[PDB]
Amino acid sequence: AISRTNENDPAKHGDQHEGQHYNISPQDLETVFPHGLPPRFVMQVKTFSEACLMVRKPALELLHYLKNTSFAYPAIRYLLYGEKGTGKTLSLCHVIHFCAKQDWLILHIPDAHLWVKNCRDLLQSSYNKQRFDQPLEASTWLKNFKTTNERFLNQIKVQEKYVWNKRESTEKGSPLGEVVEQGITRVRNATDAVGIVLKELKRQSSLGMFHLLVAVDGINALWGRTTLKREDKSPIAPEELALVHNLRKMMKNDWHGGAIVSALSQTGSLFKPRKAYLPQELLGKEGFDALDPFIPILVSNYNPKEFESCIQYYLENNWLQHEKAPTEEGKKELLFLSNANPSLLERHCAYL
Amino acid sequence: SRYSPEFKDPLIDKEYYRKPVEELTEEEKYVRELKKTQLIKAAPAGKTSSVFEDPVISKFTNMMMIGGNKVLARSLMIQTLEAVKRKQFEKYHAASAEEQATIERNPYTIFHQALKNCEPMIGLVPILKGGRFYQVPVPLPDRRRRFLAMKWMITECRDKKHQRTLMPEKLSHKLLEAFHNQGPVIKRKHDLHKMAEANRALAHYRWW
Amino acid sequence: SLSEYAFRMSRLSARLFGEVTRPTNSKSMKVVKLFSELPLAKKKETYDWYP
Amino acid sequence: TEADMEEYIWENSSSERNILETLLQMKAAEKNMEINKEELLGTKEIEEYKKSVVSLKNEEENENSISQYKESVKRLLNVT
Amino acid sequence: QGMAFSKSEGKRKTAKAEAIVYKHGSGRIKVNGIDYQLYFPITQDREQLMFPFHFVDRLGKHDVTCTVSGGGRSAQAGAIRLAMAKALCSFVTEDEVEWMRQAGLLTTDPRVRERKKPGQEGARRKFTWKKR
Amino acid sequence: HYVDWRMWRDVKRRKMAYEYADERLRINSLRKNTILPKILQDVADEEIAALPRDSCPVRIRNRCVMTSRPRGVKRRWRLSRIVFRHLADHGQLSGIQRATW
Ligand SMILES: Nc1ncnc2c1ncn2[C@@H]1O[C@H](COP(=O)(O)OP(=O)(O)OP(=O)(O)O)[C@@H](O)[C@H]1O
Ligand SMILES: Nc1nc2c(ncn2[C@@H]2O[C@H](COP(=O)(O)OP(=O)(O)O)[C@@H](O)[C@H]2O)c(=O)[nH]1
Ligand SMILES: [Mg+2]
Ligand SMILES: [Mg+2]
Repeated sequence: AISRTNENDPAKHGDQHEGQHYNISPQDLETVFPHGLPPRFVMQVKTFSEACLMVRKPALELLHYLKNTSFAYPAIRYLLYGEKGTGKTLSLCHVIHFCAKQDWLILHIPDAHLWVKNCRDLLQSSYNKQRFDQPLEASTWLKNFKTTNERFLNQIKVQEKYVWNKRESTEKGSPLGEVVEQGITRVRNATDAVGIVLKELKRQSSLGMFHLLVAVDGINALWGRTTLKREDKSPIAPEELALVHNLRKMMKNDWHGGAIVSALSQTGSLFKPRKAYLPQELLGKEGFDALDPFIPILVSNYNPKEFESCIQYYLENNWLQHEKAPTEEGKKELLFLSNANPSLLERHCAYL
Repeated sequence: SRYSPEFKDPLIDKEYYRKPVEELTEEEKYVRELKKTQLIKAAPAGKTSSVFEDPVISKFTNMMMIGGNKVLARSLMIQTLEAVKRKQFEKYHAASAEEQATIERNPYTIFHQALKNCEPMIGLVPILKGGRFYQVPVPLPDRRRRFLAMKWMITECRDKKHQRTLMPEKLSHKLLEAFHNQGPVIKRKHDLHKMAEANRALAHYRWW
Repeated sequence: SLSEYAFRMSRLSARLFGEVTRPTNSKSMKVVKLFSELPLAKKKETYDWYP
Repeated sequence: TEADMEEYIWENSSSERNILETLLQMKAAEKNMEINKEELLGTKEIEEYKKSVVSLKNEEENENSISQYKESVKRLLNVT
Repeated sequence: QGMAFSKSEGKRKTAKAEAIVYKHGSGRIKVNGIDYQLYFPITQDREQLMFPFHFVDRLGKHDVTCTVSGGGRSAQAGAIRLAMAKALCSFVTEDEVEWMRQAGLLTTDPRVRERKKPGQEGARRKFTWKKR
Repeated sequence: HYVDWRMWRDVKRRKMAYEYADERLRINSLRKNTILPKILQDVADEEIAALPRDSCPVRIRNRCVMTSRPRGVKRRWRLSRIVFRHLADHGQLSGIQRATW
């Protein structure tokens, strides 16, 4: 009631809906978010059998910016930042849902930290002998990309011939889905296929064929360090990974026709202290220079209204099973123990 | 201990202190004034006044702690309470409107009852009589029943039979069985009950 | 790695403060240490240990 | 080199280079031929932006210097 | 600025805390210049800071600025608990102070690490005894 | 008049080791680098291996100065634990007491 909004169109959300939960339909959830949703938020969808996202000011601000986007100008970079667990990822998801219902082409990188960390199969790129390719990481992403942008994957057609190997090759003019299918099928060409997909969407959005959203969660991974090591145990730089090298190019505002929304994350990062959350703190010198100029959007803890609306939404699902939680003294403790942090609250309520 | 025998234990109960003075009996009133003169031990870092405080969960958490690692012991505990709640929400959502009335989704109710179904009513005390030991049936104090129920549940979950099952998974499964009077911890209670009934003729060996 | 300026600066500071200026490996810096103190046998506690 | 300097200088930096290219792209988008670098990088706005990035790079980063940098960039790029 | 506060000290093992409790506030605790939720990521630690204010029904009514040093995280939480409870005694009634004393909230915990003794393994632990 | 012949053999070792310390230092320095030619360092090896064995400082033993004990000596006082305690227990070592805590 007081925690839910009937407005399920992410394009008609205004300040009047702040604090209220809007329902992401199972259709959009399966299509727009086959990846990228917070793990603890994917658990909650299962147990409540519905995905309801709170309309908050961080996302509201972005929607505003992305409604007044001048597609003639270069791509604006927006950067969500905030302390751990404040809702940066679900703010970014709110936005993605918006653009997907506006028929933008979505280029969602679920978590970029995965690309600099825990890589089993690290092959030397054939296209460039100085770089490494990540078939597993590259293949996984392509499948999800295909899910989200299946309608547009045929209409879009390559503008150049890409030779996979001696035998196979994509010929100019063929549909883009064919390039994605090569990567999905031959994971040896998955990294090279991802490079081509990025190379085309950037080039063709400037031509005005579609609007492009580049949404990179955990963007601070691209200019940091990796835990990947060579055969001789020497550390590999993010510049050397073919998959990171190509995504870096998507972050420059030298293309137009879309927007670049990103979110920072210390969770899952490499070589960053627990409490680092400010943009230059997490990006470093190299990373900050690569995004200058960008518009920082702050995400913070629930304000008293947001906090109350969350509790009511948990009570409304009978999630708060303890006998004292509905009480006002129960709420005071939830509030204290979390400091209104969205993540601490959710984690605390998953057993109370 | 570093406390002298003079220090008394703290009573951490909000409502106890916020009870109307008139309701206090003459005896209850006196003890309340006596404590105004007594030294009180510092409240330990475990129990607080919170409304969510449960002494049975706290004891169960400590009984599964290894080497002072209470952050890990409690994380397992809350992951178990969460796994139980999620298993009971899946079962409730897939149940018919008639069955739904039955299904308990409160994990604290389930945990509390799950352990109460494992507590034994009688035990066995080895009594050395005539150079031979006899498992004599004896009544058990309530503390010992509640200890045994928790200890049997934890020892069952820590058995190596379970291959690569995480403790929150194992324990939530075992707690749900015991909630329905099933499983190997309920069985261990019955085997104890059967032993004691079989040796009911030896109960005269007890001298207390 | 050090930039040429950073390198040429630390060599200038070393000349000023009287530290080794030539690039020297750790094995050869023992020569400096050897002559930077007294030999153990020359220290008073050693050669004058007994009354 | 820039790596050796212990003080950030905005002149001949990335942010100087980047904000230059960004505005030229914005002008080309409007089909304007006013491409004088000195004209572009002279406005009072570029100065406030320059203050913010140098303030970020040289003193402690806090949510106040981030908010200040935001209003500068938000104003150069015509984001309302 | 004319704001009322009391400040007190607390000590737990090798940790020492100083708390400034403001007569009026929102529930903001700032340990060593950091929010209490970020200084103490462990819940049990945050539950110890709640304890003083919850017991007297004053969660969300005061601001706290504390500093703590020494010990480990949980001994720091218990030193801050004691420092905050003591400073909070100025803003509650004398009956509420007594109840806080009888809840054990106002006592210095004397339990501190005991020395190892020679010829033993630990403070109490003995080396294996060999009958034969 | 030293406590025994083992002390007397250490008295001589300490004295000889002192006599040759400068020579030993100089020769080590030659052979303790990568700068010099190996044919020269090899000569140095031979040279220092030819100095009397009792000039080698590792052969000095810190014996109790009072009783000649080769182990159990506190180095600040050069005394064995038996001798140290005897003076400490009678009150004759300035500022040293039994520790209790
Ligand atoms: N807008 C929202 N609607 C509903 N729940 C939310 C919202 N924002 C946060 N939450 C809850 O709080 C949790 C915050 O996690 P989330 O991934 O959104 O944050 P984050 O800032 O990206 O985190 P991290 O610092 O770990 O990267 C979510 O899992 C969900 O439980
Ligand atoms: N196998 C293969 N991969 C390509 C080809 N063209 C681009 N890619 C991939 O996509 C990325 C695009 O890089 P880019 O330098 O912009 O390609 P270019 O425009 O041909 O120079 C490359 O790093 C490759 O991983 C091609 O012809 N064959
Ligand atoms: Mg995140
Ligand atoms: Mg021990």
